[PDB]
Amino acid sequence: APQQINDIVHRTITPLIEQQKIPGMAVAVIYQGKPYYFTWGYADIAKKQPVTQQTLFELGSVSKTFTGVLGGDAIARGEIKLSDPTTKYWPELTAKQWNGITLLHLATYTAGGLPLQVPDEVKSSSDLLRFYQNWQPAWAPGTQRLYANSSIGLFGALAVKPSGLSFEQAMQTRVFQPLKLNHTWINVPPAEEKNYAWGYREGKAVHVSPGALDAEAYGVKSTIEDMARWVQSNLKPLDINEKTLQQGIQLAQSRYWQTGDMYQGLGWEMLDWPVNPDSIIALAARPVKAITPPTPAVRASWVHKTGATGGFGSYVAFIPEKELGIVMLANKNYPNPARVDAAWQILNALQ
Ligand SMILES: O=C(O)c1ccc(NS(=O)(=O)c2ccsc2C(=O)O)c(O)c1
Repeated sequence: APQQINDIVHRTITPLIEQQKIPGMAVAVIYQGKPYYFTWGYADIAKKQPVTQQTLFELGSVSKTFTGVLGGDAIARGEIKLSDPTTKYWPELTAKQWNGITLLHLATYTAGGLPLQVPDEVKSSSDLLRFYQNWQPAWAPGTQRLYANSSIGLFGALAVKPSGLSFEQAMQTRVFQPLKLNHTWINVPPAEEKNYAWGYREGKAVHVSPGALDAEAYGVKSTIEDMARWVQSNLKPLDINEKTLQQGIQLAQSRYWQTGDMYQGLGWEMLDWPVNPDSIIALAARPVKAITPPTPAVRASWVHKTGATGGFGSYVAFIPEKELGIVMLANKNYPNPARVDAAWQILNALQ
């Protein structure tokens, strides 16, 4: 890699890894549209396996960006509409609080207070229905944002219903395969297990546990090369052959709501570029202003998403206008501000 990229990356990441005590990390910088890879440490401390360009890391919430683009693709196909009532795709959702809650609200955490987590006891299809039927909103739809897996997770599950495919089948065939993400999985195949890094939480090796709507809200596992390719696709959607996929990417980067300096897309979150790095809590309810109608993907934006699981910590950020981006995958869930600080240090130096 160009010495400049080599230098800002190592000078920024090496101190981060030791300050946060990260067992292993992989980073990709997309510069002028080309990827440059870097890796450090261990994928498996006990087995002394290093982190490589083929190592799989749990993406946690960065998985929501795939869910948003898949939903976007379904909209482009004419299979669903964001303006459609949730009950249209789930008829047995007869409880009256749902009148008025659209797929848009579900996709953007604006349904009225759906919880961050789907309860651990919800572990069956009927359990899931019971849960949503009994949920009591705190607010009217389209008034406040409360980040939630029970919200975008449900959007993902309903978005693929017309297709008839399971969420994993639709993700593989409509998003992973067309984009050549051949080492990105919702469920890691035994063939790829030797590359699946262990997560580390308080010194213990851990992998994400199964849970309702896990696939849809935080279940993707991927490599630094496939994530670099995911960023390239999002940086230049118009370069994608598949028409509905190309449009689905643009729809996921459209600005539906605003809270402070941040704009909510489908999965992705955006801020106007240049951004104040300062501008880039277990539960934060924030009033949102509707963007009517939604602003189409803005090239001068810092588009990003943080993600975590018990044992992993991820971050992706890119700036379309500069053909610039970064992916940071670690097998330790460490503070988000540390992620964003290192990302900005690197991208600001290269812009
Ligand atoms: O077990 C855990 O501590 C744990 C933490 C996050 C997580 N991933 S998550 O549910 O998508 C999430 C909740 C709040 S933030 C995030 C995120 O990804 O940034 C998960 O599936 C398990």
